[PDB]
Amino acid sequence: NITEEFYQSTCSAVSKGYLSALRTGWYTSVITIELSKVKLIKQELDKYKNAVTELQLLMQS
Amino acid sequence: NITEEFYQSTCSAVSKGYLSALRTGWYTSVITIELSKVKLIKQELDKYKNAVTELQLLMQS
Amino acid sequence: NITEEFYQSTCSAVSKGYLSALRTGWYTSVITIELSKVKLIKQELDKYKNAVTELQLLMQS
Amino acid sequence: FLGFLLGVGSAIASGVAVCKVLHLEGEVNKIKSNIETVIEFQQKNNRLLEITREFSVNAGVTTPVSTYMLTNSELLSLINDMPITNDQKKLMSNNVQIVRQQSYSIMCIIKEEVLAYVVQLPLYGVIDTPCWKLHTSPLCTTNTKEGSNICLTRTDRGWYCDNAGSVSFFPQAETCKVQSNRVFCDTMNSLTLPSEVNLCNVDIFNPKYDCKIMTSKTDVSSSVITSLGAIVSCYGKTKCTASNKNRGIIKTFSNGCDYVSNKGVDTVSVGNTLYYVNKQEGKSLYVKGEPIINFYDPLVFPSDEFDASISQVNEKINQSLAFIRKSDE
Amino acid sequence: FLGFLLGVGSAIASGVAVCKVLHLEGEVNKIKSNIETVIEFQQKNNRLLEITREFSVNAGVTTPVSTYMLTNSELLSLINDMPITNDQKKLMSNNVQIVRQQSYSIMCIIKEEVLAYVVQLPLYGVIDTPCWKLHTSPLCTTNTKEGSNICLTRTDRGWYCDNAGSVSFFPQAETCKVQSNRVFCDTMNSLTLPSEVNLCNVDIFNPKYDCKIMTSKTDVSSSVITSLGAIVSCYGKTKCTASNKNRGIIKTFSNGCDYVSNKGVDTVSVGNTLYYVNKQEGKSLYVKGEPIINFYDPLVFPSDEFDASISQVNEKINQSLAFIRKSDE
Amino acid sequence: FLGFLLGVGSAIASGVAVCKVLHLEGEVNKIKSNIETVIEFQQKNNRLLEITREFSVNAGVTTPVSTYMLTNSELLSLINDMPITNDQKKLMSNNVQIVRQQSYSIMCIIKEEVLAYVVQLPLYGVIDTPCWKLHTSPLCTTNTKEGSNICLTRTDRGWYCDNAGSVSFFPQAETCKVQSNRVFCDTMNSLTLPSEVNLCNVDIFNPKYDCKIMTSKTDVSSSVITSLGAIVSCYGKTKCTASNKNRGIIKTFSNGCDYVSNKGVDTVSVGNTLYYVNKQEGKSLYVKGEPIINFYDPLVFPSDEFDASISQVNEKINQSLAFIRKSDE
Repeated sequence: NITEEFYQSTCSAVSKGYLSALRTGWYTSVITIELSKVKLIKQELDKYKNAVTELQLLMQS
Repeated sequence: NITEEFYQSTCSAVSKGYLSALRTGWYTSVITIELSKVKLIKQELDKYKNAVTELQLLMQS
Repeated sequence: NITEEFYQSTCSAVSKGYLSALRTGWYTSVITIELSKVKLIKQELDKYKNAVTELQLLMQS
Repeated sequence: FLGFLLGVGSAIASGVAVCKVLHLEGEVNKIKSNIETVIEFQQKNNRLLEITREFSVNAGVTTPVSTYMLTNSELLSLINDMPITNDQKKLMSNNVQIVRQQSYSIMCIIKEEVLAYVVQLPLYGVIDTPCWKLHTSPLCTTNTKEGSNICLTRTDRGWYCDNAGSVSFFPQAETCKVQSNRVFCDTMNSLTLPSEVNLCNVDIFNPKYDCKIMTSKTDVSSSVITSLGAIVSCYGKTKCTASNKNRGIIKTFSNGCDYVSNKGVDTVSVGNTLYYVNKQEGKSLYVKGEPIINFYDPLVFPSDEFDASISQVNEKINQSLAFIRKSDE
Repeated sequence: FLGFLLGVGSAIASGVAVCKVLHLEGEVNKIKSNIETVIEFQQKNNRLLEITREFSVNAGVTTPVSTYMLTNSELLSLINDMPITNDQKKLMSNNVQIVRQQSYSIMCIIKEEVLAYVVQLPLYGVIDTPCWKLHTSPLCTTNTKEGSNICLTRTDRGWYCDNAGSVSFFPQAETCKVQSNRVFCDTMNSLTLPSEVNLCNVDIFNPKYDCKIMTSKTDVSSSVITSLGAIVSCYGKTKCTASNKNRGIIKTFSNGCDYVSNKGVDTVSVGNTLYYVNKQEGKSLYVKGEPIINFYDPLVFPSDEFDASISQVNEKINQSLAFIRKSDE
Repeated sequence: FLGFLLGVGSAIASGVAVCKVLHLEGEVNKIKSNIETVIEFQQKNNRLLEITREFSVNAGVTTPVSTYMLTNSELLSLINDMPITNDQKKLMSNNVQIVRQQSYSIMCIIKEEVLAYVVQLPLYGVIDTPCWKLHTSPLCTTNTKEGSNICLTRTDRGWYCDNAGSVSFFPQAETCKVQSNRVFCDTMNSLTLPSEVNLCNVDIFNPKYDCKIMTSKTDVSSSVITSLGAIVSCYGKTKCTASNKNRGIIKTFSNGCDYVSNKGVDTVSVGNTLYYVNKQEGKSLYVKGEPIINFYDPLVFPSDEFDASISQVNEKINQSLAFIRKSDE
C-alpha cells in the first residue's frame, strides 16, 4: 500500500508505505580454501599455479 | 572539421565542429528463453539447474 | 611507524608516517596480436571469428 | 543535496580487523583415472580461478560478493547461524542478490598450505519500520519580467526511516535500493534526525524544526519523477507536457511548479528531456496551497543561500529590513 | 558545476513498465549421442550461465548490455525494425558498443517453462546537429599582494547541442561520450536552454542572457585540457609550463589565465601535475581581450557567490556601492 | 570538499596520441592432430576472447588492466625496461594489482593481419616522500538554545604529500589508495600547495597561510573514522558513544567535538550510525585547546560561507562590526 502526496505550496512530494531494511552492522565469517585426458589434467594444474601465484603477488609486502 | 577558440577576457574556450547523437527515447524489446561423454552432459545439466535456481532466487518476493 | 594527532581547538586530526607513491607520468607500450576432437577445433575457430568480428565492429567509422 | 553533511567511515574496518587477527594467531602458533575425476577437478578449480580473478582486479577487496566467493548454499548457511530474527533471516533469504551487493570479500592470507579470506555480511538491525521518500524541486516565481526572478528549493530531499525513536535520513536517495515496497539502505550514508523533521512537509514555517532550503535566481526548468507521479518545475519559455502512450499529450503545464500522477500518464516532457514516469500502483493526493515563494519580496530576498533554512532565510531578511527601516528617520 | 540543476528521473521506468505488463497477461491467461551435440549444448548453455551471472551480481538490472544478453546479430535485427531514420540505423550500427553502453537489461519473469527479460535500447531522436564543448577555468588577478586576490569562474561549462530550436546543455561533460567528431549524450542529464545562452561566449556582460559565474578569493592554480589545446590558470608561485616531447619546455606561463594549442605541444605542467594534451587535429584561435576580473574593485567584489551570474554579481556590487555613496552625506 | 578546485585532464591522451601514430605509419607504409595441440589453442584463444570481451563492454578502453590484457610476466618485463629507479621497479613489482588499477588499455587498430592495442602504465616519479592525511569534522557550539548555533568546518581535508619543494594536496582522499603505510595517489586529482599550508594544523589563525573553512548553522552530528581513532562531532540530542567488542560501551561523548583512539575501542556509535574504527597499530596524541568556534559572536558570524577561510570570515566580521560601530554616533 504505497501512497504519495504533493505539496503545491513548497514544490515537494512524499511517498509513503515503504518498509525499512537498513544495514546497521556487519557479520564477519572466515572462508578457508585448502591448497596443496591426463594432458587435460596438466593444463588445469597449470591454471592452479597461476591462481596461487597471482594470489601470492597481491599479498606482497 | 573541429576548431577551438580561446577567450582571454573570460578564461574560457569553445570547441566546435561536433555532431550530436543524443538519447531522447527508449526502444523496449522482450527477450525470451525457452526452458525445460555422457558424464560431460551431466555436469552441464547441473550448471543449467544452478542458473535456473539462481534466477529463481533473484525473482523472490 | 604511523602516528596521529587530534586538535580539539579546530576539530581536526593528522595521521603521519605514510610514504608516497604518486602517479606523475605514463609509460606507454604497444601490444600486438598476430592474427590469421576435430569438431572441437571447429567451435573454437568460430569463437575466434566472433572475436575478430566483434573487434571489427568496435573499430567502425 | 545534503550528502556533504554525512560522516566518514571505514567500510571494511571490521573485516580488516578480523583479517589482522588471523595473522596474529599465525605467529602465535609459529612457536616451538576417471572422467568423473576430470570433471570434478575442473569444477572445483574453476571457482578458484574466478575467486582469484576477482581479487586480482579489485586489489583484494571485492563487492558485491559473487557466487564464486560464496555460493547460494554457503550464504544461506551463514544466514541460518547468525544470531538474528527469523524475519531478519527470511528477509535476507528472499533478497540474496541485495545481501550480496551489501557484502564485501576481503583477501587475507595465503600461507602456502591454506588460503583464507574474510566475508563481511550486512546485518539488518532495523526491519519493517515505516519509510518515506521526500522529493523536492525548485520553486520559483511566475513573473513576466525576464531576470530578477526568485527561487527556493527544499534541500532536505531523500529517504526517511523510523529508527529507534529517531529518523534515519538518507540525503542521497541513490544510496537506497527499492524492491517493491521494501527499502534497502546503509546507515553509514545517513543522518540521525528527531522525528520533528517531518513537520517541514506539513508546515514549512514551523518553529519546532528549521526546514532546509536553498535560494537562487536561476529559474531553470526540470522535472522530478516520483514514486507515483511526476513533479514539473516549468519556468521561462520551456515547453512542459505530460503524455499518454496511446492518446498522446494529455496535459500542458503552465509556468510554476505542478504535479501529475502516473495513473494514465506514461511520460513527462520538460524542454528537450523526456521522462518515463514510474508505473507502480498506489494512490496520489494533490494538496493545494499557495507557493511560499510568493510570500517573499524579490528585492530583499537572499538569492544565494546554498545551505540555509526557512527561519535562517527569514532572519536574514529582517536584518536587511532593519537596515532600511532605521534609515529614513 | 551546474549538475545540481538537473532534474531527477527513473532510468528503467519504461522497461519496468513493460515488465509489469508481462506479469498481468500472465494472470490474464491464468484463467479457465554425437560430439556435435555436446558442443552445441555447451555453447548454448554457456550463454545462459553468463546471462545468469550478470543478472545475479547486478540484482537483475544490467548495463551495459553484454553480447551474452544480446548478440551483435540480434541487436542489429532490432535496429533494423525500429521505426527510425536510415541514418539513425546507420549511426547505431557503426557504434554498437556505445548503443550497448546506453542500453539496460532488466530481469522480468521466470515461469518454470519460460525465461523473459526486457531490453531497453536507446533511440536517438537528435542526430547531426552542431555541438560545442565549453571549457572554463578560474580567472583571478595578477596582484603582487598575497591574500586579497579576486577570482571569477564561469560555471556554465559543458556540452551544448542544437536541439529543436533550443540548446540541450550538459553541465557534466562527463555524461557525454566522444567518438572522433561525434558526441553521444543522454538528454536525461541535460538542461534545455534558449539559443541566446551562447552570447556568454562573445559578450559576457550581455543583457539578453545572464551569464553564470562563481566568485572566490582562492587563487589556486590548475589547467583544463581542451579538445585542441590547454587552458592554464597560473597564480601565486606555481610553476606552469608547456612542453614538447622531443624538444622539452617550449613555453613558460606568467601569472594569469593563458592558453596553448596542442599543435607542437605534447604536455602541460602546472605545479606538480603533468597533463597530456589531446592530440586531435583541428585549428585553434586565440581571441585577445582584457580579463574581466580586472574591471572589478577587490574591495566591493562579492567573493563567495557559489551560484550567481554576471549581472547578479554586478547588482550586488551596486547595492554595496549605494550603501557607501549615500553615507558620507 | 575542495575537489571542485581541481583541474581537468584527458586521462588517455597519451595512449590515444600513441594510437594515432600507429595509424599514420600504417598509411606511411601504405605506399608503392594432437591433444596437446587442442589444449594450447583453447588456452591462447581464451585470452583473445577475454580481451575482446573487455574491450566490447568498455567501448575499447579498459581499466584496470586485466591479466588477460597483460599477464604478470609481460607486466614485469615492461617494468624491467622502464627507465626508472630500482626502487620504482621494486615498488611496482610488490604492488602489481595497484599498478594494474592505475593502468589503461586502449584498443587501437585491427588490420585483418595484425591486432594492436596501447597499454598505458603509470610511472611513479615521487616515492618515499612523507604523506599525511588530514581529517576534519564540523565544529559547532555547545549552546543550550535550540536554533541559532554556530558552526565551523575546515574544508582542507585530504592527503598531503611532499613533492618537489611543495605539497601535493588530494582534496578527495578517496582518490588515494592505502597499502599498510604506503599511499598510492594520482597527481591528476591534486592541487600543488606551498609547504606553509601545514601551518593551519598548528595555528589556524596564522598569517602565512589562509586556512580554509566553511560556516553554517546546521549543528548536525556525525563521526569521522581516522587512521588510528575516531572524531565525534556530537550536537543537539544525539546519542554518541564509543564501545569495546567484549566489554561494551566504554565512553559516552558530551556535546561538542571530541576524539577517541582505536586502541581498545572497536566501534563508535553516533545517532543511528555504527562505525567500526580502523584497527591499525600506531600512537595517538590528544592536543587540548579551546574550540575556536567559541571565540566568535553568533550574532555577527557569517553563517553561510561555502568557500571562505579564517581571515576571510574574520574580515567579513570586521565589515559587519564597522557597520555597527560607526552607527550609534
